[PDB]
Amino acid sequence: MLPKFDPTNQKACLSLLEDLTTNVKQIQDSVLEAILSRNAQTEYLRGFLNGQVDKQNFKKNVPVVTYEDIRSYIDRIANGEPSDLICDRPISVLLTSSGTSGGVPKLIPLTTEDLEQRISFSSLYAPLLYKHIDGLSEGKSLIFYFVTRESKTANGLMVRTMVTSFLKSIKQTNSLQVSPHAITTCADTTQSMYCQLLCGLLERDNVARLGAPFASSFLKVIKFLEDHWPELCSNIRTGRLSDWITDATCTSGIGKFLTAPNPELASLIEQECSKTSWEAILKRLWPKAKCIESIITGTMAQYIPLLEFYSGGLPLTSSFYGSSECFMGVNFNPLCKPSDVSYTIIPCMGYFEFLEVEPVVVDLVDVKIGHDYEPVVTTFSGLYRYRVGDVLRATGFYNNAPHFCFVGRQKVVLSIDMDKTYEDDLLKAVTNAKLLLEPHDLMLMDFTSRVDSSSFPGHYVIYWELGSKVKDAKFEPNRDVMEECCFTVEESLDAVYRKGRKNDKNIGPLEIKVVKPGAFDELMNFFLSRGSSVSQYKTPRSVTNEEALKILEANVISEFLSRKIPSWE
Ligand SMILES: O=C(O)COc1ccc(Cl)cc1Cl
Ligand SMILES: O=C(O)COc1ccc(Cl)cc1Cl
Repeated sequence: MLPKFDPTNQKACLSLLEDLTTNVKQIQDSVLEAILSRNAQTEYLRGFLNGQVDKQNFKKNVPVVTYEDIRSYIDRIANGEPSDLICDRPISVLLTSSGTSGGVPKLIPLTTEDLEQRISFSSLYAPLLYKHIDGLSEGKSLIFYFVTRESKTANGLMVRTMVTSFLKSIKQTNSLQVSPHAITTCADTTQSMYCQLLCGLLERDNVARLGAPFASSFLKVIKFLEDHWPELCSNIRTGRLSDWITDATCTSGIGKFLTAPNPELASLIEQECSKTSWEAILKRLWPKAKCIESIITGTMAQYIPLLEFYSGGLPLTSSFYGSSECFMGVNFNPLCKPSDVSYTIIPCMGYFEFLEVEPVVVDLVDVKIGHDYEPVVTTFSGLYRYRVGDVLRATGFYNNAPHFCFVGRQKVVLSIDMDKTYEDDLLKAVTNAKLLLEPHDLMLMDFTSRVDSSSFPGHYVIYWELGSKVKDAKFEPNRDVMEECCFTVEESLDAVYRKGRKNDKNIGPLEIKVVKPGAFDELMNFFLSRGSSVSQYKTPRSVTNEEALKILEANVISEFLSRKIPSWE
């Protein structure tokens, strides 16, 4: 647990963060003893430990598990069995996660104490942000987030996202500009995005930070602005909400900010939105914002160049490393280069072990710099030695606390037969290849992929949506550069792929298909119409569903094949 502290006392908060990252071994051992002692009579723990609370019996007798191994406990609680199947405290909500098992979202128990500890630690960490980001304390955080539905279990437990649970709790015991639909559901995402942007624009002079779950989340906001800014501004000029907004939360709530006709504010926003280039639009619309906070690591690293284009120099920050299962780390250097983000594990948030990636698990303090690990977390909400499914690389120490860079999920995205191409390798390959377009004033906006086993020999298909700065005439890549892009992806894949191409002969030439602009919004709307969470949506890096494939296939303009065979010993 975390000690009592004054969140208004910035020096006391920073001094506590130093303590927390210095006494790492002692805090970890304290956390473990507390979890094992308090949960000793749960059905889950007693079956393995029979009352022991010492670390060595823990390591010997408690198995390392995945969500698949423990799902039955969660389902039984969802059906009405008591929280003490897994936890000595009541389960207050189930969290719907991104990442599945299988093929639905994981449902993760959360206790009220765990939730308040996470909120507590967030207020412990904000003074560091304020110390690093001048002016951040001077205004509000405009957070682009909304929820379109929620549910409850058979026994009546609420099912929510972690963000909603986080916001709802700090709201119930208090600086944030958050949409009326971050907590209260609205099925119409058009109404919810409209009201949230209207509020954000009305409050633009009070906004010190922009936030969203992911880097790509901002592109959906910007796309909506491109289509609807004149109507938004018209509402600001007249002080009158457009009458097609029927959602009761927006219509009853909007009067708080839409207080009177404001022609001058409307004209200011129109002046920015009517410019040809939307470069720096985010800073121009929110000129007092001090940073843009979202996940920019892993798959989201792909959107950094485009988000920086819209950012006008606002630093892109990624402050937090966490999951439904556990809040895990923070960035002690929030203004670092987005490519240099590392997260320091916070020892009081759980007991953290690490599985070497390449059966061998080490304690947090025994991690090896430069080696890859999957976190194995033991928590205060009924998870014990639970595999989180991320791969982190240990990069150093903040005081005595290891810090890690996010490598990726552990996920095969493409496989013709014995080739198993992982998401992190495909991402690095596409990163290498898309660089070749920079001399031609072209940018890769998004991509996905599929295995084409139709014919003779199977091969990878990568779908590329391209854009540029010229809105005046057609843009198009020459075939020579596209063909070298194909090769550069291939040369970046692993030895099994490359041996397949050069030696084995069972893998054919990689293919890049350029899709028309808007292809990846059509793809997204396809998944949304089938129940995907809007706020948790990420472009999947490969697609198998036949209706999504048919969507990508009829957006295809040009196709290109690698003309060179990749190298391999
Ligand atoms: O750790 C995480 O996964 C994200 O946590 C948060 C941090 C800050 C704010 Cl404002 C909201 C949330 Cl959900
Ligand atoms: O921006 C902020 O205020 C804190 O970070 C977040 C807040 C809300 C959401 Cl959804 C995602 C992120 Cl990364």
